Amino acid sequence: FASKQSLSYLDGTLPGDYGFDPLGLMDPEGAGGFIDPQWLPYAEIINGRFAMLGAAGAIAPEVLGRIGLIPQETAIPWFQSGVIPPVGNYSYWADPYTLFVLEMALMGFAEHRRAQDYYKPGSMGKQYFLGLEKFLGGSGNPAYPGGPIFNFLGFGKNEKELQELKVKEVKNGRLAMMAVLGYFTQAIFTGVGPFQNLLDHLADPVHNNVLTN
Amino acid sequence: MFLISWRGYWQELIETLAWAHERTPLANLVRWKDKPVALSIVQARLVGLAHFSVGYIFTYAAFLIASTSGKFG
Amino acid sequence: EVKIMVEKDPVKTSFEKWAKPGHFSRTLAKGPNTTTWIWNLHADAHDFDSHTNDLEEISRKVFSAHFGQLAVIFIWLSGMYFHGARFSNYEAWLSDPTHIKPSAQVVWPIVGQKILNGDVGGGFQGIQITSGFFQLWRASGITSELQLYTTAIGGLIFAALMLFAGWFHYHKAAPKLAWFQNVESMLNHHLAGLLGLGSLAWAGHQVHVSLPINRLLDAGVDPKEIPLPHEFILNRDLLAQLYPSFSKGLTPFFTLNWSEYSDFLTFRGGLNPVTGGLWLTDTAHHHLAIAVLFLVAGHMYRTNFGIGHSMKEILEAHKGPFTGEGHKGLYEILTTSWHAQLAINLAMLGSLTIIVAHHMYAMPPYPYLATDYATQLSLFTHHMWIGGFLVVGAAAHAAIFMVRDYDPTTQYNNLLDRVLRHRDAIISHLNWVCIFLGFHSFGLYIHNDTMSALGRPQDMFSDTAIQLQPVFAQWIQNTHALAPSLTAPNATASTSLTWGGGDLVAVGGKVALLPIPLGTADFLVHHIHAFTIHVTVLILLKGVLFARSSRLIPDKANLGFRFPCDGPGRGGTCQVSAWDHVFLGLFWMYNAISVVIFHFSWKMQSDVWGSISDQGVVTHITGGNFAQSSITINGWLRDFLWAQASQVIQSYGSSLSAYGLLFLGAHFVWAFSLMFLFSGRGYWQELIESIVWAHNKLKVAPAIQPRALSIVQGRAVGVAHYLLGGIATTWAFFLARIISVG
Amino acid sequence: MQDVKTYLSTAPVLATLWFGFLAGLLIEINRFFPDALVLPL
Amino acid sequence: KYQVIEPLNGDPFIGGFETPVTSSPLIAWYLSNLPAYRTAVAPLLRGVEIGLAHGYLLVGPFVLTGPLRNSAVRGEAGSLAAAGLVTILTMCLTIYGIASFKEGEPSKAPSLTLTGRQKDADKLQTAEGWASFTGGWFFGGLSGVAWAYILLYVLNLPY
Amino acid sequence: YIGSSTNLIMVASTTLMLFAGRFGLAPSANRKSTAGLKLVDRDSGLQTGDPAGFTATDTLACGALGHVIGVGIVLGLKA
Ligand code: CLA
Ligand code: CLA
Ligand SMILES: CC1=C(/C=C/C(C)=C/C=C/C(C)=C/C=C/C=C(C)/C=C/C=C(C)/C=C/C2=C(C)CCCC2(C)C)C(C)(C)CCC1
Ligand code: SF4
Repeated sequence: FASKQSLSYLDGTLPGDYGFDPLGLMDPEGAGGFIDPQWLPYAEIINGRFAMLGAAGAIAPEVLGRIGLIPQETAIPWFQSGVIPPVGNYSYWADPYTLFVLEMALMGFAEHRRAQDYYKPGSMGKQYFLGLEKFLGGSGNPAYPGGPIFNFLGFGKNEKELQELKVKEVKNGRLAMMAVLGYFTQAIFTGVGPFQNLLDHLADPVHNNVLTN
Repeated sequence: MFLISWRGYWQELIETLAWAHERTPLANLVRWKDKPVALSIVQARLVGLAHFSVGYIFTYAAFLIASTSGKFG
Repeated sequence: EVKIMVEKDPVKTSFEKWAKPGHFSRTLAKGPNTTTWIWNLHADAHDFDSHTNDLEEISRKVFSAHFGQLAVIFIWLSGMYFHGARFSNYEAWLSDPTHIKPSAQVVWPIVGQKILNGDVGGGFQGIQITSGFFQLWRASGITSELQLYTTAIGGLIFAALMLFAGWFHYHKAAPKLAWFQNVESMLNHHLAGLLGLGSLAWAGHQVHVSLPINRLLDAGVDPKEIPLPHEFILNRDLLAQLYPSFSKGLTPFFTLNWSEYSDFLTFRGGLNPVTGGLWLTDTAHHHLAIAVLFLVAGHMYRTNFGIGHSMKEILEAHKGPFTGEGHKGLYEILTTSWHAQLAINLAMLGSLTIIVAHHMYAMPPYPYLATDYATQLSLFTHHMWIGGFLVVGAAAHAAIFMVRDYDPTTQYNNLLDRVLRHRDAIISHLNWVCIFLGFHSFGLYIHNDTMSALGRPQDMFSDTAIQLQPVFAQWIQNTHALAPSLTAPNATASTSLTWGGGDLVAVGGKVALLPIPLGTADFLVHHIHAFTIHVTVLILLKGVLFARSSRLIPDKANLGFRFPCDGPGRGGTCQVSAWDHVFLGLFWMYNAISVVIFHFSWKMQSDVWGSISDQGVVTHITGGNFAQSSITINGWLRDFLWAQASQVIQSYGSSLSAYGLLFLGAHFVWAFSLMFLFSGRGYWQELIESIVWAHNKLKVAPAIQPRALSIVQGRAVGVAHYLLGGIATTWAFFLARIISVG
Repeated sequence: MQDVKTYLSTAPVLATLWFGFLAGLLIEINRFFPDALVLPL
Repeated sequence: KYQVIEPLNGDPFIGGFETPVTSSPLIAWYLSNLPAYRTAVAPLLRGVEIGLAHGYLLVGPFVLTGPLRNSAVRGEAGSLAAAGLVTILTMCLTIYGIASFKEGEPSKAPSLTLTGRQKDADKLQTAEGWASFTGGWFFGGLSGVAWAYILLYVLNLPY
Repeated sequence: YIGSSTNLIMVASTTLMLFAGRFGLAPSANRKSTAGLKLVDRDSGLQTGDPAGFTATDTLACGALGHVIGVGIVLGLKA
C-alpha cells in the first residue's frame, strides 16, 4: 500500500491497486495515444499472461531432460533452439523463416480479432466467422472475454472469488515478467540455461553467486 | 559600397557617432558647424556610379597598356 | 508538476486545407489578385508565429516540422549509404587506400557527359567524391558493401518512422503548451539521455568492433580475411588476441581496479604513424569519459522528485551592483518565446561548427584523412560556411524577438534594459574599434604594396624588414609542445602535431602534419580576421539594438521587423529595419569566411602539405612562398589567384570538366546578382507596363496582374544570387585545384 | 478524392510533371538520335 | 559603493551616465587639472603648455620609423618632420579659429559648474582667445621639438 | 576481498553520505538549500514508511553521490 501516494486514480479499484506510480504514466490529465488509463491495465494483463506462458517454457525442456524423460533434443539453454541462430539452433521440420511466416499468419487472426474487440467491444460476434461461427462476443471487459470457450470450467462465479483470481493472476504475471527479464540477463553473464544457474547456485553460493564474473 | 548599402543605416550610425563626439572630454572644445548627415539617395547613386566608372576605366587602361607595351604586339 | 500533457486529435487530417493553396494566413487566403501573392505565400509559408497568436499551436507546428526535417535528414543519410554500397569503389579502396581515389557516384552516358566518369582506380569510373565517407566507414569498421546495404534500409525505416511521428504528434496526440515549457526535464533528458547515453553507446561500439577490425587493418591483413564484427562479441578470446586485457573479463571495471584497461583505454597524443589519424584506443577512452561526464551532468535541474536546481532561483541570485536587477525576468523570456531560444541555439551551434572545423584539420580523427588533401580542405570550407551562416541567423532571430516579442511592462529587470539604454555607447565604441582595426590591418598591406612597388623593399613589413612576429601564439605553441613532460605527465605526447614540438609523420609519400611556423604574414592575416569579424558584429549588433527605435524613427517597432523604408523623408530612410541589417551583414560574413578559407588553403599548401622523398627531403606543393609573398595584395593576386586558378581554367576535355563549367556558371550568377542589388522597383514596375500594353494589344493579358518584386524581395534575391555565385566559384576553384594537385 | 485532383491541378505540380515528361522525351530522343547538328531531311 | 552608475547630474533626461569612467573623484581631479580645462588661466599659457607637450612627444614616431631612419641624419629628419607637422597643425587651428569664431560674440563656452553655480565662461571660445591659443601652441610645439632633439641627438642618456 | 582497503572506502563513503537523508544534514528530497546554504525548506510530497526524512528517491541520490566520492577517493590513492 506504499512507495507512492494514491494521487487521483489509484484509489483501490483495479486488481492489484498497490498505489505504485512514481512517474505518473496513468495520470488522466494527459492521456491520449497509448498511455490512457484504459490501455495500460490491459497491456499489463496480457504482457503478464505472455510472460507467465514464456517463463515456464524457457525452463521446461532443461528441467525435463534432467529427469531423463525427453530425448537429448531439449536444448539445456533455452536459447540454443532456433530463436537465436548464431549461438546455436535446432533443425525442425521447416526453415525458421517459413516457421516464422506461418506463426505470423496464424497469429494475425488471433490478434486482429482481439484488437477489434478492444476497439469495438460488441463486435466479433456479428460477422460470420468461417466454419463454425463461434460465440466469441465481447462479454464485458476486453481483458476478460468470459464466454463458454475462453472459460472452459467457469472458474470464478461471483465477484469475490473472481477478484481474488484476478489479483492472483496479475501478481503472478508481474513475477513471471521479472523472471523472464532475469532469464534474458543472466543468459549473457553466464552462458547457460537458468536451471543450470540455479543448480550451480545450490552447489555453493560463496563461490558461485553473481559476484564471480 | 555606395550601391548596395542605403542611407537609413548610415544616418542611424552618424547619429551615434555625433553622440560619441559630444560626450567625450578634451574633444568637445572643437565643434562642427555643418551638422554631419549621411549622403543623400541620388547623391549616393552618383558617388557609387563615379567610383564604378573610375575603377572600370583605370583597371582596363592599366591592363591594355601593360599587356601590350610589355610585349609590343 | 511535471507530467505528460496531450490533447487527443486536435486537427483532423484531410485534403481540404490542401486544395486551397493559401490557407494559413487569412490575408492571402482569399486569392491572387496580383502576382505578389505567389511570392509572399512562399515568403511567410513558415512564419508560424505570424499566422496565429497562441503559443500552443505554434509549438505543435514547430515540433512536427522538426520531425519532418529529421525524416529528410534520414533519407539523405540512407541515400549516401546506399550510394556507397551500390556505385562505389569502396572494397577496392580498402585494399589500397593510398593509390585509389574515393568515388561513390557514376553518371549515365547520354550526351557526352560520360567523360565525367574519370579513372579513379580499382577498375572503377566515376566522379571522385570528397565527403570523407570512405574514411568514416573505414574508421567505423565497415568492411563490406553488404554492411552498407543493410544500414541504408535501416535509415529508410527511421525516415518513415520520423514521418509517422511527425503526423502523429500533430493529428492524433498533440501536446499542449504546458508540456513544452518544462525546460528543466528537457535539459535533464538531453544531457543524460541524448548526449550521455549516445556517447556511451558509441564508446561501446568502438571498444567492441571498431578497435579490433581497425587494428587488424593496420597489421596489413586482407579486409576479406578479417572476422566479422560479431566474432569479437561471441568470442572474448578472439578479441583478447589483440588486447589481452579483455581476458580479465568485466571484473576490473567493477572493483575500481580498471587501471589494467590501459591496452584499449589509452592516453597517447600524436597520430597513428601508418594511417595519419588519431588512435582509436584513445577516442574510445575519450567517449567513455564524455559519456559519464554528460550523465552525471544530467542530474542538475529539479523535477517532481524533490531534489535538483531550478533555473529561476539560479538566475535571480546573480544580481550585482553594476548591473541593476541581475538576470531577473530571463526565465520568462526563454519559455514564452521561441525566437529568443533560436537565437542562442543558432549562435552556439555556429560557433561550435567553427570549433569543429578548426579541430578536425589539426587532429585528423579518421584514418588516411590527412593524406587526402581534397577531403581535408572540403571538410574545413563546408563547415566554416555553415557556421558563418548560423551565426548570422542567430543575429536575425534575436532581432525578430526584440522587434515583436519584447515588452517593457515586465522587462523592468535591468539587464536587457540596461544594455538597451547605452546602445549609443556600445555601437560608438564598436565603430571606433572597427575603424582602428581596419586601418592597422589593411593599411599595412597597402604600405607593403607601395614599398614593393617603389623599389624599396627594405621599408616593408616583411620577415626580413621590420618584423611583426606574433609572440603570444609562439609562446602558446611552445607551451603546448612541452605539456607531455611537465603539465601532462601521463599523456605520452602533445595533443597535436601543429604545435612547434614533435616531428613529421608520413603516410607513404605525402605528408600528414608537422609543426606550423608563425611569422609576420600570419600576424597580418589574423588581425584582418579580427577586423572582419568585428565589422560583422558591428552590423548585426547595431541592427539588433536599434530594432525597436532610434533617433531617426522613434516608432520603428510599430512598422515591424521587415519593411523597406519610412519614406524618402528625413533626408532618406532606406534600409532602416533589422532585416536590412541582416541583409548587410550577410555580405561581411561572406567576406570574412572567404578570407579565412583563402588563408587556410594557401598556408596549408605552402607550409604543411607536400610529398617527402627518401633521406627526409620534403617539398611542399607551392614551395613555402606564403611567408614572403602573402604580405602584399599583388601576391594574393598572382601567387594565389592567378597561379592556383591555372588548373580549373584548362580542365576542359578532362574528368574535371564540370568544375571548369561551374566556375563560369557561378561567375554568371554572381554578376547576375548585381542587377537586383543595384536597381530599384520603380523602373521595373514602369517597364512592365509597356509589356502589358503589347499583351493587351493581342488579348493575352493575364488575370494575375504582373507587379514587380517588392523592395525587400529584390534585396533578398540579390543577396541570395551573390552568395550562391561567390561560394560556388570558390567551391569549383578549390576542388579543381586540390583534386588535381593533391 | 476530388481535393486530391484539385491539388494535382496546382501550378507547381503540373509544371514539374510537364517538365519531367519533356525532359524524358528529349533525353530518349538524344539517346536514340545523338549528335544531331544538321537536319537530314 | 551600492550602485555606482548614475544619470548626468542626477537628471535622467540627458544623453549619458555618471559612470566611474566619466564621473569620479580621481578622474574629475585629473581632468580638471588639465591645461585645456583650467578656465581662468590666460589662453596663451595653456596653448604654450599644450604645444610643448605635443611637440615633445611627436619626435618619437618620426625619428625611429622614417624614410631616413638608417642614416647619419637620423634624428634631424625626424625633428624637421615634427616641426612640419606642428606648423601644419597651427595652420589648421588658425583656419578653424577664423571659420568658427566671430569678433563680437561674448562666449560659446559653458558658464555653470556641476551644481549650477553662475561662474564665467571660458575665454578660449573667443576669437582673440583662440588666436592667442594658436600662437602659444605654435611656440610651444616648436620649442618642444627643439628640446626633444637637443636631449636625444646632442647629449647622453640613451633609451 | 570484503576485507580489503579498496572496498573499505566505497562502503565508508556510501554510509557517511547516507547519513544525510535521515538526519538534518546534506540536502535531500524533503530539505532544500538556499543561496546562503540555510538548509531550511521542509516541504515536499512523497510517501515513505518511517516517521520522516528518508524517502525512496533521496536514497538513490545519496548513494550515487557517495559512489562518485568513493570512486574519486579510491582512484585518488594512486599517487
Ligand atoms: C535553425 C535554423 C533556422 C530556422 C528554424 C529559421 C526559421 C525562420 N526564419 Mg530564418 N534564418 C536562418 C536560420 C533559420 N531560420 C539563418 C541561418 C539565417 C541567415 C541567412 C536566417 C535569416 C532569416 C531572415 C532574414 C528571415 C528569416 C525568417 C524566418 C521565419 C520564416 C522563414 C520562412 O518562411 O522561410 C521560407 C523559406 C524560403 C522562402 C526559402 C527561400 C530559398 C532560399 C533563400 C534559397 C536556398 C538556396 C539553396 C541552398 C540552393 C539554391 C539553388 C537551388 C534552389 C536551385 C522562420 C521562423 C523570416 C522572418 O520574418 O522570420 C519571422 C525572415 O525575414 N530567417
Ligand atoms: C573594397 C571596398 C570597400 C571598402 C574599402 C570599404 C570600407 C569600409 N567599409 Mg564597407 N562595404 C562595401 C565595400 C567596401 N567597404 C560593400 C560592397 C558593402 C556592401 C555589403 C559594404 C558595407 C559596409 C557596412 C555595412 C559597413 C561598412 C564599413 C566600412 C568601414 C570599416 C572601417 C574601416 O575598416 O576603415 C578602414 C578603411 C580603409 C581600409 C579604407 C582605405 C584607407 C586607406 C588605406 C588610407 C588612405 C590614406 C589616405 C587617407 C589617403 C589620402 C588621399 C588624399 C591624399 C587624396 C570602411 C570605411 C563599416 C563602417 O562604417 O564602420 C566604420 C560598416 O558598418 N561597409
Ligand atoms: C535503515 C534501513 C535499512 C538499511 C539501509 C540500507 C542497507 C540501505 C542500502 C542502500 C544502499 C547501500 C544504497 C546504495 C546505493 C548505490 C547507488 C545508488 C549506486 C549508484 C551507482 C552509480 C551512480 C554509478 C555510476 C558510476 C559509474 C558506473 C562509473 C563511473 C562513476 C560512477 C560512480 C558515477 C534496511 C534497508 C536494511 C531496512 C530498512 C531500514
Ligand atoms: S527605398 Fe523606397 S523608401 Fe527608401 S528611399 Fe528609396 S524609395 Fe523612398
